[PDB]
Amino acid sequence: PVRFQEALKDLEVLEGGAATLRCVLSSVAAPVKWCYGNNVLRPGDKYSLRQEGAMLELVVRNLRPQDSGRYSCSFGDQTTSATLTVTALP
Repeated sequence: PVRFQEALKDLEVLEGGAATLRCVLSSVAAPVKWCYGNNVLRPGDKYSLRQEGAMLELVVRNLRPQDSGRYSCSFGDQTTSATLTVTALP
């Protein structure tokens, strides 16, 4: 049964950049679901959902302070979660 072998990590990123949230599955499986709080994310201009084998990646583009908070990744019954902190640009 597929598990998150490597959990999501808490990150701190500057405003305006791109945040890359990464985790790893115990085998190559799909599809995974990404969430911000309890909201399931849709691939679009804001979020890019990427997969490279067992490596999973969420790109949060055009980072604003409102994009900060808890993100999660889920597959079947398994979940992993971390927080994104956004730091204001000088």
